[PDB]
Amino acid sequence: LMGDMAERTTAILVSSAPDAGAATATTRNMRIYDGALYHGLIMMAYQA
Amino acid sequence: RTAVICYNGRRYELETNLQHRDGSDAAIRTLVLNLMFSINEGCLLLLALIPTLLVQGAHDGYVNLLIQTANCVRETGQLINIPPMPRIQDGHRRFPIYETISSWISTSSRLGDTLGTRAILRVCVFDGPSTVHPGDRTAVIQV
Repeated sequence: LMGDMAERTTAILVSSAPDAGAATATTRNMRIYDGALYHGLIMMAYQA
Repeated sequence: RTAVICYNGRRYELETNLQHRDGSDAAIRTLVLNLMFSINEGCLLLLALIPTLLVQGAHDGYVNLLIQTANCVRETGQLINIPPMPRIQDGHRRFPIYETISSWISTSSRLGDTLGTRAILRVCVFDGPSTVHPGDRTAVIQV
């Protein structure tokens, strides 16, 4: 697995507008932001 | 050939026939002539507003219905382009849009009276009933 590494986990903020089913010439300035951790991990209950 | 109607919520069907081919072209020539005397120099400045009318049809309500029926303005506004117009010859003096929309009303106050018939009477019932069903006499006054 030294040929397939993972340098760092990063942060993503994908912006977008609402779909065709919720479109006007007025709601397109109402962008949606979403976040996703890249190569991050989700835990169980924290041992701590 | 050479190449239903709704009213007050009631449909009808036409039985109009063409038994020969002379009057058809005697009308086609007038349609094309009157359709040909409308185009002028100032029409291009009206032609550049199609991309703007397309955004005002999305910003407004009354224009969004007018743009649906316009089977050409709705298709050109996303498929054709024009570079800016040339400088008006003697532009310090004359005004082209006034010409193109003054000489436009003439060929439209005649399109009805040439492809069809004029209006000779108009219903003015002073004290009779309001509406008139098929077969009831009216009181008219000649135009």
